[PDB]
Amino acid sequence: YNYRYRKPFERDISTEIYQAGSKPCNGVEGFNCYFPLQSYGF
Amino acid sequence: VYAWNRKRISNCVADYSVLYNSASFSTFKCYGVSPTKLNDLCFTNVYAD
Amino acid sequence: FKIYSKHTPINLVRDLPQGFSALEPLVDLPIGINITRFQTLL
Ligand SMILES: *[C@@H]1O[C@H](CO)[C@@H](O[C@@H]2O[C@H](CO)[C@@H](O)[C@H](O)[C@H]2NC(C)=O)[C@H](O)[C@H]1NC(C)=O
Repeated sequence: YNYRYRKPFERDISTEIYQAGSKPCNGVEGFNCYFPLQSYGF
Repeated sequence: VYAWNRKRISNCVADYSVLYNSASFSTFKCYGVSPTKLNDLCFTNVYAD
Repeated sequence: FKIYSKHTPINLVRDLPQGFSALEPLVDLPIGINITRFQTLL
């Protein structure tokens, strides 16, 4: 679970949710509020 | 990959032909330079991201 | 992040002096911080 994803050498000590729909997703998971830090099958 | 280590390799010398010959990597490629030439390079830094 | 800068004693102190000058590269910092803000300090 320790490997996950959040631009051209973009970096900060921060991360935020993708608007996969019109919703203001508040970082919260849901249908068309899909969580950005998806777990990896490592 | 979000917190990716922007390691500013700096104030130093190396051999890169060893990296190019190394079996340690499943992939190795160079873009602005062809990978045989790398021992002839000099830089301000290398950000080993 | 780079500083170009230049320092001198002056005759006129509250508003900008006329005549020519140039600022010299006293700093470079290849540190990669994605600046969007700044502030003055005492
Ligand atoms: C410097 O910071 C800004 C945000 O302050 C970065 O903006 C992101 O850019 C990508 C496209 O490259 C967008 O999809 C993101 O939505 C942007 N993020 C935010 C929070 O606005 C900018 O890319 C950074 N500079 C570099 C060169 O990475």
